[PDB]
Amino acid sequence: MHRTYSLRNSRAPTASQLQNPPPPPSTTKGRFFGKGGLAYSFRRSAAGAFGPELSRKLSQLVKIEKNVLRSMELTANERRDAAKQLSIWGLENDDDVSDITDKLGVLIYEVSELDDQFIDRYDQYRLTLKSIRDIEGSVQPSRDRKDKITDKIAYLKYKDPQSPKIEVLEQELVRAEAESLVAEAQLSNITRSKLRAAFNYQFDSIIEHSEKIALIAGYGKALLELLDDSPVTPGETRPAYDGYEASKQIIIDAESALNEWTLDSAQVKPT
Amino acid sequence: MHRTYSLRNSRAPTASQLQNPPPPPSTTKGRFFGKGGLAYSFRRSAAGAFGPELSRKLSQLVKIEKNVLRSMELTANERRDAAKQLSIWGLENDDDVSDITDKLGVLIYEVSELDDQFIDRYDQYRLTLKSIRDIEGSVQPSRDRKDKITDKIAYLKYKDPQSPKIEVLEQELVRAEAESLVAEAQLSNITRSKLRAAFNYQFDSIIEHSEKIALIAGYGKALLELLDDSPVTPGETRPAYDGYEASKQIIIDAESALNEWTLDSAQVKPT
Amino acid sequence: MHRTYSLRNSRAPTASQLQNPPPPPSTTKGRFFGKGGLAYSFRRSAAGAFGPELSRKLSQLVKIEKNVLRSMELTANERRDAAKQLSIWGLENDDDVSDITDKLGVLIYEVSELDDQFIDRYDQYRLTLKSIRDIEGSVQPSRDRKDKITDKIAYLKYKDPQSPKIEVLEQELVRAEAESLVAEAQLSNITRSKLRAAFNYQFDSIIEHSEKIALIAGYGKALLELLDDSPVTPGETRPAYDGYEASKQIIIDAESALNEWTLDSAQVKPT
Repeated sequence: MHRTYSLRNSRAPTASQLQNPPPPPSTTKGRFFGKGGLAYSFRRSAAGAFGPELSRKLSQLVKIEKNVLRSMELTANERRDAAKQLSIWGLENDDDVSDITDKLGVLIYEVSELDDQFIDRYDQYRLTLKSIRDIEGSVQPSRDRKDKITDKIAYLKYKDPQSPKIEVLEQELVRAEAESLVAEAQLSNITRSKLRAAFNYQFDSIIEHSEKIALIAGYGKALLELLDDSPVTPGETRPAYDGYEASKQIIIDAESALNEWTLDSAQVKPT
Repeated sequence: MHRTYSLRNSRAPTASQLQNPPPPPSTTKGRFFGKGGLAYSFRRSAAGAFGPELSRKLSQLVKIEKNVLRSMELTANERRDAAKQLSIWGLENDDDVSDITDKLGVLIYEVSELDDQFIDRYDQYRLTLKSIRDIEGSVQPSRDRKDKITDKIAYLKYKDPQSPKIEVLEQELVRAEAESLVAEAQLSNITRSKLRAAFNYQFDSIIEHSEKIALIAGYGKALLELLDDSPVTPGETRPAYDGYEASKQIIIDAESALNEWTLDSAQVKPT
Repeated sequence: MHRTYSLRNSRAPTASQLQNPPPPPSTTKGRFFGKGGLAYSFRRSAAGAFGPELSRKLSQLVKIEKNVLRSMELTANERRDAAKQLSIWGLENDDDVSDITDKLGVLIYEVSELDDQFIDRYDQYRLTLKSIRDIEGSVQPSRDRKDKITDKIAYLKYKDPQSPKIEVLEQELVRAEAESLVAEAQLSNITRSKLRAAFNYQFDSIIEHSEKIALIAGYGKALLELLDDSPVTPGETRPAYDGYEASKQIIIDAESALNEWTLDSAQVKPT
């Protein structure tokens, strides 16, 4: 995190912040709750109350990420609707504005499609986490039985050491202890192997999505040169638009670069 | 778009799709509507019914992108909650799992903060679009007056050419035509100059966010090597964790790279 | 298709569209359904509900193309009626108009006859498709039996592995598997050989019909020069018509060209 040695909510600015000052906080952060939905905030609480004790926090994480997934599909549909609206609105303006808006809407629709693919990959990762949630929830009854049986052993040996079930309960306890030891070993292996794999898949999806949107942004930034900021005096008017071929070539190149992109084609090199 | 010469919904696979087959569609795409909220789908319709005719589609786009912004802040809060839940859940597991989960939660919280910054930039871009929406909505009464006055001229010249207001209405029409010509010129300039600038700012925010999340993904992928997939037999147990310094160095390097990142530091080079 | 990189229903204009702007949409596209008939839209649904599962979409295609054929015979009868009506109406006008209308009606009747011949060829192609529909519908019971028998094998081997019918059912399954393999091979060969042949015959009929109507259109366009656009002042009147021989020669040449036309005589050379 970009925090600092301070007792205030202010954070340490970065190079981008120094070059570009941050905008004021969004006007869409209205004071209702930031909730999004009542079911959104109640599903998590319902999942975190019932079920096995061991599989409680993990179930909460699964439900929270399911809400993440729902909100992401909502924002993907919203963004594709915004692209459609921009494409529709581009008609009323000049030819150059119309073409630029159409290409920008195409790029935003492509971004929405990539978001949907990332949504599918995120659901795959969520199911991978659900598997470990289920196995830990199934493991929990073993240790619950172990503690119940050891409590019974302590109670019987305290109330009457010369009980008829003097050693049968102890032998059952030791075999349950062996079963619980095997269960704990397999739980550790599976949890730690599907955490490092589900999160690896999630990070692969993250980097692929980020690279694709970065390519989209770069190609749109290069396309935006066809639009002109030259202002016209009220009497005058521009000559006819002639940059159709340039826009066509740039969108063809964008599509080709997106198709060619692979895991090894990522230019991001962390240090 | 990655479409193909086909009459089916199937799309042309890319290099990543060929290398990695796509997962099945998400189980969170439940059949209610995909709506998200009733207000979400009614605000747009309300904005697209009233107001000036010219500033109707643009108002719909503004409202749709406001819904985009709300859903994005919702998903940012959801993701930060997921990071907090993962950090909390990391306690119950081994020391290495605890440390890895803590660092992953830190990275996800950083991603959420970057999402919030992108949300602020998106709201700035939305306000930039709102400015052109307002100016076109103010321009529309001029042309509405022009058409009303020309309709009155046609009606008067058809019903009785020798009307007392024979030429005063024509002179008022020509001065209104000059005003409308100036208005159309300034509307074209401002719309086409704030579209190429608001979208340029939006694409700058997009590429910055994408590069930052790509760096986060790469650093997390490099951090995930400290986690081990080696399985332990039920009897045995590992030696104590000793990779604290490696994780500390990798998160310090991630923070330094994020702070150092600037607009010119982007390694994405579109063709 | 002549689509474009756009999010609107507008299509990319062609050279003919640039030279000749497209007319407004037809006034005969009235809002009832575009149905044509209740039986037209219910026959397909009835065919697509019953019958073998494999021979379901193909039966729907056969029924839809039967409706195509019925509507084509309807339009051929309608066009021949239009030609008859034009020939009848030509009497009330001048001699040149009468002769031109008579020859145009002859050409339209010839076009209707060619449409009827194409209708017969289309029905032949539809019967060719019906043959493969029937063979796939007969093949489907084999695989249905195979799945039923393998389901029985799984059920018997799960409920009681030491069943009296331990291996007789397996041997019956393997012989059914051999029969189904032969059936699948022959189905693939026949389907893929009668698709490439029925569609080849259909395309031969298409190109022959198109060339014949193109020759008819060219000959009618050359005949329309006998009609004169010269306007007469109210007092004056033209001399008597004398272009009977020219029209006779042009229709004789049209008939000779239509008779001489063969498959190798087509001047259309695709690239």
